[PDB]
Amino acid sequence: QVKLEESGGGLVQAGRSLRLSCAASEHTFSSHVMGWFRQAPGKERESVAVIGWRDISTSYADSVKGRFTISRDNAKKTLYLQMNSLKPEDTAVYYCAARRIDAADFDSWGQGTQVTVSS
Amino acid sequence: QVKLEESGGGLVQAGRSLRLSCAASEHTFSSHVMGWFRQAPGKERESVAVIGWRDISTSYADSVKGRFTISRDNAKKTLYLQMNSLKPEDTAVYYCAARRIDAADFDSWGQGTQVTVSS
Amino acid sequence: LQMAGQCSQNEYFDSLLHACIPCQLRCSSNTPPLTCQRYCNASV
Amino acid sequence: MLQMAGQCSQNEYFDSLLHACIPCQLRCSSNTPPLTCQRYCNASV
Repeated sequence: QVKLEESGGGLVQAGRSLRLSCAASEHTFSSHVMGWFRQAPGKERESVAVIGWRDISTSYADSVKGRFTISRDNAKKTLYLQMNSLKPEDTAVYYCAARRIDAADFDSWGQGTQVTVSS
Repeated sequence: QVKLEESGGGLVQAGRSLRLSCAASEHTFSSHVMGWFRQAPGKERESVAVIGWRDISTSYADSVKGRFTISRDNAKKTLYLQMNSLKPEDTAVYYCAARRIDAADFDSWGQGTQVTVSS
Repeated sequence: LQMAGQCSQNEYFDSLLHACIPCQLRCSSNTPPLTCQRYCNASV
Repeated sequence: MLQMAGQCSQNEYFDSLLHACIPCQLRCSSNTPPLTCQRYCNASV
């Protein structure tokens, strides 16, 4: 499976922006569906954003709709999550994940990166 | 593998309520994770509500939080989805799914039922 | 999760690829998603 | 989206397979001690 490495997390104040990045060990544009997930303390891991084969379709969680943007640079082999209008409820460990286009489940995962949003 | 048969849907004015039912062929309380999903025309299928082993944890999509409630009657072997303060955005085909607690993916599905919310 | 927009009329959302896909690609082959089958049956 | 009204307690972890808050004391005797549980199970009892 493709390996993922995340970065960009930190502690910010509410309303600010933050860009997370996920470098992949191989190209995914036409081979892998990619996703950003997040897990808050004591909570379940939830899907934040998903970008599909050849970036035809992006989908977002309603709570992040309009504020987050998932994107992919195939030359840089890097997935991105741009987070604007950050709220305290965005505080979580954020993971990137990948799955072959012929696999139902995400089997590649980055180590995660901490995002904390204060007020 | 359990068999699921749905009931309850139809057309309902905005702001009113509707209870969807899903009868199972066997008991699910200590055996299966249950879920309600929905899908709109041209849209992807998304999870709405999930109830876990022995009803310990219930999970809801942010769009329906505070309005929908998933529950399980083990004597009736029936999964319920109560839908209050319905909005036109809730118009979709609703499915009930179930999976054994040792399987990650939902493997049983109901026929689906149309829920249309009038304006 | 939901897309901002929706797949066009003669398309369907392929869950495996997570993408809108034209239904002309699955017309015929026996495993067709039904939202295609008007278009696909309306063929010759 | 997809979240529960409440949240697991300090010495519990969310089991995705069961989809339920589960006490870590049951998941600290080999194998896959959930990372959130490793603190508690390094302090044992």
